[PDB]
Order: sequence, then C-alpha cells, then structure tokens
Amino acid sequence: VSTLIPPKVVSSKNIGSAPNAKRIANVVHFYKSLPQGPAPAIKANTRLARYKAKYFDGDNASGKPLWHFALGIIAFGYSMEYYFH
Amino acid sequence: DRIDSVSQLQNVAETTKVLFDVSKETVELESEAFELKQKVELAHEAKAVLDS
Repeated sequence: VSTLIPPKVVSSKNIGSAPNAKRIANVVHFYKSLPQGPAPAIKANTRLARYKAKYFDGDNASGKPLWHFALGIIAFGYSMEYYFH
Repeated sequence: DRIDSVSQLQNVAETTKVLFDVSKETVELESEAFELKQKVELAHEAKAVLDS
C-alpha cells in the first residue's frame, strides 16, 4: 500500500546507462596527471640525446639538421674516397 | 548534465518523507471519518422518522 519512492530509491538507479559507464572513465583520467607542463625533461646530452636536445628537437625540426648530417656524411666520404679512389 | 540531473535529491527528501507520512496517516485514520459518517447516517434516520 506504500507509495512509490523515486528519490528514496536512487541507490540502485544511476544516471541513465552511458553516463554511469563513463563516470569511472572520466573520474580517474583527470586525477593522476600533471597540473601544467610539469616535468619537461628537456635536458639530455648523450650524443644521441645531445642531438635530441640540440637540433633534433620537435619545436622546429627543420631541414637544417638533415643538411648538417649530409655535410658530415660527405666530409667523411671525401676521406673514404681518397683512401679508396 | 549529470550534475544538474543529480542535484535534485537534496532538499526534496524531507518533503518526500513528510508527504509520505502525512498521506499514509490521513488514509489510515479514515476510521474517524467512518464513525462520523455512520453517526450522521443514524442521526439522519432519526430525523427522517421524525418528519415521517
């Protein structure tokens, strides 16, 4: 004889179907993350890492590193050809 | 949208409780109404035989 109780029965009722499914996905995606640009890790110098933080950086990454690599390759090849040819 | 759909069961819970108890008690106290109604019927019958 008791009336229905919508706001009293919300323990099992969630927000539709998709919103409750994505609530767990969105609650923790924003929890454990850097606030703003933390840990840049820019500093690196290990020849390969020296190239990474010197010319191979993605801020520009223009053809200048490629031209420098080609210049070094042809400089080595000149001596190689002198040895061979 | 989830926020403003959820944000309704804060000040309405007390209203639901009070409406539930008031409605149930009013429905189940109809014994007083029944007693008054039968007394009214019998008084009407007495007055009816009076004018008869």
